[PDB]
Amino acid sequence: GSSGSSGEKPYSCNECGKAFTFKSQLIVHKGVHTGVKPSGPSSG
Ligand SMILES: [Zn+2]
Repeated sequence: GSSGSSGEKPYSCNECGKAFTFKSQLIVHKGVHTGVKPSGPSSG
């Protein structure tokens, strides 16, 4: 369980909190928050 050390990442989450080297990587992790259902955009 070696997880923690982090250098520098211009992409970090705000909802739950996290870091990412590339945007895409962050977009995927963000999907867990935004729209927690396949039922398209909850609101709009
Ligand atoms: Zn997050």
